Amino acid sequence: NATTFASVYAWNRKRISNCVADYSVIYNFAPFFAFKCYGVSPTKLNDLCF
Amino acid sequence: TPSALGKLQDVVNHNAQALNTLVKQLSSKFGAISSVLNDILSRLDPPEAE
Ligand SMILES: *[C@@H]1O[C@H](CO)[C@@H](O)[C@H](O)[C@H]1NC(C)=O
Repeated sequence: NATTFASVYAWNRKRISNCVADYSVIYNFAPFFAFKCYGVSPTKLNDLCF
Repeated sequence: TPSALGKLQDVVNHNAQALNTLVKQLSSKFGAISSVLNDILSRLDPPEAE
C-alpha cells in the first residue's frame, strides 16, 4: 500500500524482521492476478519461519 | 607397545568409521530443499514434496 512503486531497473528491496509474519493481511486487498509460489506452498506459509 | 593390538584396533575402527559415515549422509540433502523429512513436509504440499 505504498501508493508509489519503483521501476524495474531500480526496484526496491524492503527488509522485514522482528515481527509476526501474518500473511492473512494480504488476502484482503483485492483479487490478485498470480500467486505462483516457488520452493514453498501458498497454504503452509503460516506456521513456517524465516 | 603402542600399537601391538592394531588389528583389533583396525577392526573396531572400521566398524565405527563406516557407521558414522552412514549417520553423516543422513544429514545430506540429496538435491532437495531440506534434508529433514519434517522440514519438507512443513513447506511443500504432498504432490510437490514427493
Ligand atoms: C491503504 O492506505 C490508505 C490510506 O493511505 C487507506 O485508506 C487504505 O484503506 C489502505 N489499504 C488497505 C487495503 O488497507
